[PDB]
Amino acid sequence: IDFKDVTYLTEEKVYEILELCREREDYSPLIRVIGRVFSSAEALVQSFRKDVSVDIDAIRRVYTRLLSNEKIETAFLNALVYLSPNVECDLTYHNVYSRDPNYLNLFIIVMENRNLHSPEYLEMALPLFCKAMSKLPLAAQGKLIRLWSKYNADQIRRMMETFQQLITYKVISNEFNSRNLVNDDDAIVAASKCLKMVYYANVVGGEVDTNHNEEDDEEPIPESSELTLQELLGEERRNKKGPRVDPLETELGVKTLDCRKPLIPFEEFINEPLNEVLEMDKDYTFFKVETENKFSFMTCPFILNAVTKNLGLYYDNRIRMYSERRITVLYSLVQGQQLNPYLRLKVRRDHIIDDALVRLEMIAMENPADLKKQLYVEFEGEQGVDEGGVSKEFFQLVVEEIFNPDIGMFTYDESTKLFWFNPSSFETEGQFTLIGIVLGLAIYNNCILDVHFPMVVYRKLMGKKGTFRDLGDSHPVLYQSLKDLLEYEGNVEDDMMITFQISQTDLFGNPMMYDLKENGDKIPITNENRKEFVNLYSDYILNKSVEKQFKAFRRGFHMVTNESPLKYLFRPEEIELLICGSRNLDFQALEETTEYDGGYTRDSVLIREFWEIVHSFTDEQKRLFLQFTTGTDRAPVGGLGKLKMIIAKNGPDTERLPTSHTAFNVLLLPEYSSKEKLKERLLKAITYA
Amino acid sequence: IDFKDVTYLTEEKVYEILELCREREDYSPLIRVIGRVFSSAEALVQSFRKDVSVDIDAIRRVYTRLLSNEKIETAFLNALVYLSPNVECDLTYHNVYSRDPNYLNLFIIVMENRNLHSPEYLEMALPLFCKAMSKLPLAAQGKLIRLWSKYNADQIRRMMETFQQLITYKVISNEFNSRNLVNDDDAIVAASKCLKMVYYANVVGGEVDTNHNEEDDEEPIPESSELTLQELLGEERRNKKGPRVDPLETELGVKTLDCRKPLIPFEEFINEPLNEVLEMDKDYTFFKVETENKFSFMTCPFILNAVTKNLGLYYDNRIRMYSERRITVLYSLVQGQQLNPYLRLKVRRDHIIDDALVRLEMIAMENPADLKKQLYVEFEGEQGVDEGGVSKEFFQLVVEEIFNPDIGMFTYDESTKLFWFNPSSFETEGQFTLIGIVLGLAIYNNCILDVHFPMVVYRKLMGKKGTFRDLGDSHPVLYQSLKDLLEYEGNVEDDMMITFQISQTDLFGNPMMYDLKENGDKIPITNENRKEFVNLYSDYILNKSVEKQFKAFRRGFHMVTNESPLKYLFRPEEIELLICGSRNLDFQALEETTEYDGGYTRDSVLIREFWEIVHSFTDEQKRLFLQFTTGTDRAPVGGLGKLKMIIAKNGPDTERLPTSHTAFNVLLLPEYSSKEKLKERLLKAITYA
Amino acid sequence: FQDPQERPRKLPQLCTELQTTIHDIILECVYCKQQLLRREVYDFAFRDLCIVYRDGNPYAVCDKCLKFYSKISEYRHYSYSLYGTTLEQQYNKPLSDLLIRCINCQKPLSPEEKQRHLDKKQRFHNIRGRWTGRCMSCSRS
Amino acid sequence: FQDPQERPRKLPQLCTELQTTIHDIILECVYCKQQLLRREVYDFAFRDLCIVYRDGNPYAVCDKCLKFYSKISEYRHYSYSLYGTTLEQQYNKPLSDLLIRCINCQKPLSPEEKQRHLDKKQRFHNIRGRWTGRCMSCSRS
Ligand SMILES: [Zn+2]
Ligand SMILES: [Zn+2]
Ligand SMILES: [Zn+2]
Ligand SMILES: [Zn+2]
Repeated sequence: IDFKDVTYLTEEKVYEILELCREREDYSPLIRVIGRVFSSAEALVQSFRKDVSVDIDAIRRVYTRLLSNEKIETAFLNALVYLSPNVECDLTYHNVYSRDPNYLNLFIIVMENRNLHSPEYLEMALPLFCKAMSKLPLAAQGKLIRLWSKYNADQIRRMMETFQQLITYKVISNEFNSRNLVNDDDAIVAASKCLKMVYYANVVGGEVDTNHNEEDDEEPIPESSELTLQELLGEERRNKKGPRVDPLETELGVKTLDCRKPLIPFEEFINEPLNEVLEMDKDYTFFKVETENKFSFMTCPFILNAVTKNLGLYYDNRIRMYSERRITVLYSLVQGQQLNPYLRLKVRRDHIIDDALVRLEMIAMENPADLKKQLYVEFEGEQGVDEGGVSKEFFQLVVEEIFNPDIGMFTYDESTKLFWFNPSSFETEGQFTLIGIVLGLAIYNNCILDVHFPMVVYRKLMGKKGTFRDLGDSHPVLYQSLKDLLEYEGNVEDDMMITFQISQTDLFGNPMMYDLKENGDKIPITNENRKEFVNLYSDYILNKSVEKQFKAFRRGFHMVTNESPLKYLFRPEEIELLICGSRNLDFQALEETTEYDGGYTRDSVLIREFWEIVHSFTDEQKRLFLQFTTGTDRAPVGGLGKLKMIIAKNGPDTERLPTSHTAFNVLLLPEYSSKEKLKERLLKAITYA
Repeated sequence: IDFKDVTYLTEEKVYEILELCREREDYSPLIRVIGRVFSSAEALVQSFRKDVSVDIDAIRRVYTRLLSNEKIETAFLNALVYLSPNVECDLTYHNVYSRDPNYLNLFIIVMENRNLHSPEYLEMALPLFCKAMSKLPLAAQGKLIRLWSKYNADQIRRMMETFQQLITYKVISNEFNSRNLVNDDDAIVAASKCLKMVYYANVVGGEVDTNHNEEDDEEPIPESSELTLQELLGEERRNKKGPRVDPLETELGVKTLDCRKPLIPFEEFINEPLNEVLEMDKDYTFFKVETENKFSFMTCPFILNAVTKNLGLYYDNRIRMYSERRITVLYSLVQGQQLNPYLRLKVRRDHIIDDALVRLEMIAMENPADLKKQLYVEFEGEQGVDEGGVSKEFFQLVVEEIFNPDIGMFTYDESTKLFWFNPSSFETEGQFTLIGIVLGLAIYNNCILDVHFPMVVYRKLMGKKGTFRDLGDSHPVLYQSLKDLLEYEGNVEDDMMITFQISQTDLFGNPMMYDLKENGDKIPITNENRKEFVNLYSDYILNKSVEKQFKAFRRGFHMVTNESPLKYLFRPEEIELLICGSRNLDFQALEETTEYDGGYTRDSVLIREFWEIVHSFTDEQKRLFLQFTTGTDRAPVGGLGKLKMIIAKNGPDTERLPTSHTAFNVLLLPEYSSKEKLKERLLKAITYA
Repeated sequence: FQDPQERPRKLPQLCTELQTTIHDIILECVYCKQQLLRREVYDFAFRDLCIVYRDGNPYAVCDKCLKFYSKISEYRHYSYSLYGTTLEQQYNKPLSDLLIRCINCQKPLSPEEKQRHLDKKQRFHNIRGRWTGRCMSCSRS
Repeated sequence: FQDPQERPRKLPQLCTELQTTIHDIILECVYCKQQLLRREVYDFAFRDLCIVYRDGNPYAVCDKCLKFYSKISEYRHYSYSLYGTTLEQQYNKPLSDLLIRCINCQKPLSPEEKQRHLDKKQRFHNIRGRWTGRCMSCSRS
């Protein structure tokens, strides 16, 4: 048999060839047919036929036999190298997919190879194939993702690991720097674009809930100058389409915000070796302006860790801050006004809330664009140019005063150590806008706050209402009191006489009785509506009870973060790490990245005698030291290594305590005589403050 | 004879070889010895020996025989290709010249080749050799130039043409643009550096006069802020070394300013094909900041024509103008002052001189750095943002009023149509500073003036006193009245009774009598001191008579042009073309570079009917048209092609005359009905104005 | 002059209501409340702008105010930039069918200017949803 | 305090004349006429500056004024820039023998900073005849 007149393969028609070739000693015709049909796209489209036209099981079972012999595997390795460059050029100019949807049958056959994970494919087979699958149209990609969403956890993990190791290998082997950018590489970009496919397969395959969305964000009205210019241009009747949304999120119709529990934890898609070679200043520009052949990794934010994503948001905020400096210069030149490039805030120490409220609410009406200037807070009666020192002090002061239980805005739970909105307080809508603005101004001006909220608060800020499953952190006792109701195996309408009307204690101590439906006490709880009572009790507790308090809080947060990519890069889980910081205090990293000036060197007598005192500080004394030098008790995103502390020499051995310049994280350390004297002054400096 | 044991060649020892080889039919041993000794530097150093150790005549005569046969020439062509890359690497690392001054004997032997001019050497021989001679040390270059200065005009012209054709060939063949810069090319740069050598040979070989220098320029004192900062740094006792001077001008000790009549006209060293591919914005940066391997052609200004050099000075002025905008922004930010980025001038129309004098002399004391801001002149009682329209009008107005003969500052000679300083007017020093500043402000703010001075005025501005030979343009009658005195063949002390005391008429009509030495009428003119009387009569007329008037004029001109490269790029002959413009009105070039907006196109009915009216304008009407649209009657440096005129449509056919926006050279032309109506309105618009 | 569907929007349509021409019409600036020069009126008609009505009066924009506020909107409301081919793919239309105004003077780009943008590989800037280019007049050395 | 050869120039030399130390000396700023903070006095001593005498009084410079006027002199009096090797050839001396101050704070560069300039191929800027670099403190991200 010549076997030179075949153009496609099925399960039985390759099984018979294997059976007939087993009795001989050649095994060569199988290699020839594998290298002839699997190297041609037109052969693979019609191969293994039965929205897909290839049977997965037939492909799975044939591969379990062909990859038994070592030489047969090498045919598969070589077939991919010959096939992919054809498909890459075929999908770029020939416009093949629209002609026949069966072209996608090519990639499913390849992606089911068991040895794609093996290190032998990382050289030339996989990188070229990812180039072919990176050029698929949005229509093919959307339906390809849907088939992958039906896989279980192990299959998705294998598929993700295939493209992850290619990304690490192309970065480990090569050397990328500020002159050899990662973006222009044609292998990592194609592998990252291919990793996005399995990412959305993981999103869709998990628990997806779409209909539980909040109200649309109240878009702020631009200044009167921009409104007037719109009427002249005749485009005053149509609005902007909105935030930049991934084009793959539109074809599928499912966003990452909907996915509650994915098949795989979202932190597993982060490629740490990629992050350590990424220049986020150049990556942001490729995100804004479309450059020739540079691919911005901010278009695939799932691959960046918290530190790298925090840098991308930082550059977007700073560039918007610079644009407000150019406009103020233009106003003084052309219009002859006074140069005011700052969001200047004059507040008193005893009236932080009242002063910051009458100033920020005024700006939110007259000049809504002033909130995007650099913050410059100065306290009344005190003189000083604020480089960041006073902003850090003000951010700590307003947060520690807003969350005071006496103010009545937030309730404190001493068990879980989290704050929740207080629905009892009324006529305090204006303050809820202030705390929303302050959170937005903290992200914008890059200062971390000491704010303790349940994860539901950061989910409602992003637009997702709190469901029953989110009650485990907000109201821990009500969660188990309601979980037991569903878990009860016996009858529910007789053992306890709970009706559809609830009771809630208030500040006045009068338990008000609330009816979920029209009448609660007139309707008992039955097993048929056992799940219904939970779905309305949780909805009222998280959403309906605090609707007015959270509407103002969300409105203020949106006035400062509407044009930022915050909704694009950060999931609700990662918002908390951005507003607040990490509580872990790795003082070894602080020592590693500390710089010295004024005469001190890394191996000075006092500097070496200084790091032996802080390393012996207890947990409480490590917190006091950071509050003295940084202005915050917490560590920035990442760790203390990102906190480039500086120790500066301050004159001879004195009885004066050390002083700190918290704007630049500078500790001014006199050259004390001994180690014991250094400890006494250091302890006295951080405790009194 | 093997002829394999030779290491150097002399005239007779190569003549004998030629004689012995003539009788045979081979001629090959001569080729072998030529390719063996002329391809090795060590052989050429010791070859043809007798501050030079090689006899020029012996080299000249041997070359007249060896280059007779075609095949022998090809040995010389190939020998240079083998030798030069050795010398380039030898002069870069081995530091050979300091060991022995006889290494220079290499380059004199090569440069005397007759066929270096031939087009066969432009490919690979000459470009590599110029690389070798571009790496010579300053000591070798200085003495090499001195030997070339003894050549006559023809030899220098041949030597200059050798490097000129290499420069044109490397630009004609290649394609240079904004992305493929001329500067990084290693052949043009080496050829230009080699062309600088013959340039200074031409300068030295001509009539050089050094001792006739003016007084040193009065360096202005910087602002008090810079003086105070100097005391803190402890560098208040030492001054800056001064302007950037060519390092080759120091080794030789002769500047281009000294050379009165060079062996070759200076305009012959300009490479026009080089100028048409040169980007002067990038060339200026390579002139300021030393970049890796980019060579700025502003370091060899002799090779640039007037248009290209005018661009280099323009960028230097503009960059200095931008720096004054940054400083004003800083003063309003940090010091909280008022943003004033302009050299604002409020002057009345009837008192242009008086108002501009009390304002510029005040600035020259309080804020001496305000003269480097962009000029912004506004007339009192008139409103308008000056983009250049009012500066052009003010520059024309002050010049046409300063040169009024009634003011008494300048005398007019109706024969030569030139102005000269009037020594009669006294107590008018302040005005002479104004006209000096205005000339400096015209160059700085890029506006051309209608100023008619003899070339001696632009020579004394650059620092060279007026000698006798410069009297032919300033005082034409006194030149021939004194030239005849020297040309008189007979006795001079008896035919006419002129003594060493002169008579000069004044404004009052009283001829004052001036004694050149202590007593003039007591000393007759003799043939021994016949040349002495001329050398003091001319000195007094040009220098001593107007010393106080020109000291203030030079002082004002220096307050605006001290840090500019004006003294570095421009010879006194080229200063006149820079301050003033070209009088040639090539309206064909104006049509070629005219742009249209507002509906007009190049081939519109009216636009084509407009260019047929101006092309039929007489010489006087062409001048009126330019004064209407440009604000000046003259053409910019180069020609009207550099005047990017714009014609804009202004509404329907009306009875309103055309209007001009002279700031951007814009003519607002209504779409008139016919051609005859266009002519009538165009004639009425330019005549009344 | 109150109902938008009744009051005129373009200058030629407005000129008929007051029984004037484009030659001797008197208009004020919506920003600085100063009379428009004749060349400013002709530029307003040429730049295809819309009459703005405030308290029942017809207002235009002069050149200085228009350029100033176009610059301010470019600085403050810049979203992103795209190439011509990417824009054509995104809108699935030829560049002639899109309304693209100059980033400095708000003059709609002629097809030759869009062709120049395509040939020089210059990017179109998205400013608060309005796609902008750069006309020939504003792109001259 | 009138003859330059008699009055002290450096701060440690001055401190002896008033019988004070570097620890409790009171100095005013030559520009803003405000008292120097203790860290400002220590920085003045560390930056190797000279006492300026005006009407017989000893004056120093605070940090804000020094940085402001260093920036102004950098903008206004910038002549040209050179590499380290070119500067060494021009002066025919090692970089350690030259006095190079920071362009922002006027602190003389330590040999490690000049070595960093040489290794990173950073240019030294000539500002009105004073060669300037950039110290480690002012060159930190
Ligand atoms: Zn206006
Ligand atoms: Zn435009
Ligand atoms: Zn000060
Ligand atoms: Zn510094």
